Amino acid sequence: EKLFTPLKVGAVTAPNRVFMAPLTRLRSIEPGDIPTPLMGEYYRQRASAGLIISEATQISAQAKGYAGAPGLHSPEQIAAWKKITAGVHAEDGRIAVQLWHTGRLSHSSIQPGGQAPVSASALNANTRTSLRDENGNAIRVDTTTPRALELDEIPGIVNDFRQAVANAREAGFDLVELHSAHGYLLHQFLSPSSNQRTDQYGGSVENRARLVLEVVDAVCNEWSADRIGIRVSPIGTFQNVDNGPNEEADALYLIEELAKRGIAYLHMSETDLAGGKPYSEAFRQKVRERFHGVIIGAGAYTAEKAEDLIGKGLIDAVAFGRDYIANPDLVARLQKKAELNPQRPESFYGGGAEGYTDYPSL
Ligand SMILES: Cc1cc2nc3c(=O)[nH]c(=O)nc-3n(C[C@H](O)[C@H](O)[C@H](O)COP(=O)(O)O)c2cc1C
Repeated sequence: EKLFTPLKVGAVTAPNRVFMAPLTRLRSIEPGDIPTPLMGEYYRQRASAGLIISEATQISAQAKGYAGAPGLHSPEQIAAWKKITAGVHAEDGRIAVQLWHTGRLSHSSIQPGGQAPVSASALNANTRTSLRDENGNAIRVDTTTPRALELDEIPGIVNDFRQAVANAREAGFDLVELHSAHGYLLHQFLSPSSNQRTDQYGGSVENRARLVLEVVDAVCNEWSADRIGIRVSPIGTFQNVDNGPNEEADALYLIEELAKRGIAYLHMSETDLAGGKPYSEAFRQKVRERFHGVIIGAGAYTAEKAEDLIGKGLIDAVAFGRDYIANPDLVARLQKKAELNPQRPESFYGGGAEGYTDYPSL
């Protein structure tokens, strides 16, 4: 049973291959987008994971797209995350921070100055984000049409990722995961659907990948390549952002470039919750031969599917999302073949301890 064997993930050694996927839970304090001791307890409960990957976390105030999502840009955010990572370490866990900029998947009412959010191009996401009502409860609101970033603004985006990585290292995270998936800002540049630019950041796949590779380079230089992972969702459609008409070839180009940086891991989000066609074995093989770090697979996995693909040498670890929401001791449950707790989806987003810290261990 390879799932319960160790794995070196860049600078860290995970004791098992059962990872906690990044899960937005929208329970942070406003004003200030501040993580809380409740969040600290939730992560501490899950510290037996081979690796915890945190909820997506803003690199800056401009990055915010969801009310209740935390940041890693302010002194008060850094101080709060320091307590959270210390708690995970006291339980012998390891924790990466997933860092995002939401780009156009946002609303003006939560942006600095109440202005339109930014993106590769001035195209509405045509979906909804989560705000809070006057009682502090989560509500789904249509996205605001973004403004296209000017060329002279792109270095500031890269610097915001760099600074957020400095902050993450200071805050005690073991690794960083760049959120280059699911229709957020980096994916908005990668995708020809959302990126209609005609400068060096749009058009060719090389230009579409330019921003994410500049970010990768900047964060590797700020910390170390063996502390950097990246999440991609490069096959299919995620939150209305497709991967264009040459999605496999474009994915392999990006993966070959990422491999050159010697980063710690590639995390592939294979499907959204509504499902879609499975990755082909041939595509998995093409990814594996191009990337020489850890590959994490995610998206409706079972322990059996994970074991199959680990045993075939195609991936190294699996990230579970909803099963980690509901099972703090998922590792022990999978190892013992125990039943899993029933999930309560109504409390995934927003609220308090109920549906968050009240799922029991075995
Ligand atoms: C409530 C919820 C929140 C999520 N938040 C994030 C997130 O912040 N970042 C991310 O990359 N994926 C996020 N996802 C996707 C999950 O990381 C995971 O890839 C997905 O849940 C599919 O896997 P599963 O079948 O194991 O749940 C979220 C999923 C759910 C259900």
